[PDB]
Amino acid sequence: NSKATDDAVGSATTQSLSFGELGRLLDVTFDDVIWSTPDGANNTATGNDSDTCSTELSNAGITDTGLGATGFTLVETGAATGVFVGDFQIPSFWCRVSDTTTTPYTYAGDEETTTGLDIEVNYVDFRDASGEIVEVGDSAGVRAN
Amino acid sequence: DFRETGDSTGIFQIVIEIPESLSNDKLERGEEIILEYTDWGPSGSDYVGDEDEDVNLTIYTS
Repeated sequence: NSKATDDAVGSATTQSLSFGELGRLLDVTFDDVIWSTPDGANNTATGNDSDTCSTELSNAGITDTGLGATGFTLVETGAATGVFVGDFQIPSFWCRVSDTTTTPYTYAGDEETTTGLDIEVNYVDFRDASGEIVEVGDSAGVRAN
Repeated sequence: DFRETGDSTGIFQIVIEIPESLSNDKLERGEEIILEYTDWGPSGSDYVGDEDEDVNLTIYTS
């Protein structure tokens, strides 16, 4: 909770540089916002009622509070294949990040459904075909019936 | 930020998402947007510094 690379695939060791954050390799977002667990010092907002977003999720039986809590890892398919695969399961509710410019993040006071929001994954290539730093991504839609 | 489209092209490209709200003020339909670049070192200048020339681009929200 004391580093800018929280709930993302990468390293706790990090630095702030021009291209972005040096310890970040991959992360997952709902509605272009980092999918993170409501933990730390800035999770005291209760929203409309007197219940904080963290206990608000717990009452719904959700254990997949963020990407770090699903046990998501990138695993290489072979010893020297160069292809990495990870997986996890979409939750019913999630807690939005109000402000990303503070460490730890500040979380909202009310849980929100994941239905009708897009899901995205972002990968940062430290070395492209030219040896320079670029970010690439993919998107998809969460639906309901 | 800007990056060349090859080793020797002199052409730089960037991908920008059209914002919803820049400064807590939301954009309107058909709004006039101007892109301005100050080329310190135009054809006019003898050294980089000296004179300037402004190159403009206009774009619309639908």
